[PDB]
Amino acid sequence: GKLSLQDVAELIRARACQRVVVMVGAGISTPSGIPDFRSPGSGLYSNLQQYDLPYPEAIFELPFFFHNPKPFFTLAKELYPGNYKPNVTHYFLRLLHDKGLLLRLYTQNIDGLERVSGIPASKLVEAHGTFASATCTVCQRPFPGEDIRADVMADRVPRCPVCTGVVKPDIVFFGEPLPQRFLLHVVDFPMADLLLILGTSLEVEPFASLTEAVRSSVPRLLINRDLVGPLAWHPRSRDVAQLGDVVHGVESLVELLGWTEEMRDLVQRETGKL
Amino acid sequence: TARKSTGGW
Ligand SMILES: [Zn+2]
Repeated sequence: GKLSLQDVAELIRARACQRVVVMVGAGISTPSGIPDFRSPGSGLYSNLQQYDLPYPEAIFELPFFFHNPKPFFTLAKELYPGNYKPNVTHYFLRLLHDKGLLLRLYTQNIDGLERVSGIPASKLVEAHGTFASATCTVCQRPFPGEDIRADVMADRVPRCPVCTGVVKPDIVFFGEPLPQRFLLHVVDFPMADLLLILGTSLEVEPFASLTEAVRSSVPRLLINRDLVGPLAWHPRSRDVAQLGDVVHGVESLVELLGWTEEMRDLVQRETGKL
Repeated sequence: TARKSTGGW
């Protein structure tokens, strides 16, 4: 019938759900202090509306980037790995991994906090790209993302040592193809026996349609402020919605699992490493 | 060379 969060916890402890696939969005990283620049005001948003931006999405479109890359690099400075720590939400996913329950983590985020939390690259699909590598927009030469950090943190537009063209981190912009590693979804979502969706409004495609790729018998658990996407307008009989604060929803599931003090210990140890 | 989209593509 209609499942509960407790019911999901029982399937996880019973290893009836042993191949969990996870989809995450910006909602799991604002608790780390990453400013939600999508939100009007507060505040980078208002400071960054001072450019001649046609629309706010042009910060992630190549035609505008070629015109003026300064808006992008201003925002990159602040999202760049190294200034933020993962939060309980990230460490919950690392704990699933430690317990051998995590089949794959699909992330829309570019803050790199999944890798930092201790999830290995083999278990991760960074569907919208990464700051870990960069590419000259003129000659197409690839670089390690480390090669541009100093320029980025210093408010300088990084330029290519070969042709002096603008070097762009390997973030997927709107209109660009997703990395071919995204094709793992063809195998991962049918192999899933549970789908978790955390902290996203499912407004970016093709990522959002992955919610539909699990088999008919597979529960889909949404932990999110709002009911969104196919869980709103194409619900299935084993869907579960834990609507509210993402951190609160996760911690409630951790409690029903019986993992609260294992989580506390894990978080304390890993954040201390900084 | 297209695929990513939001709110209209
Ligand atoms: Zn170049």
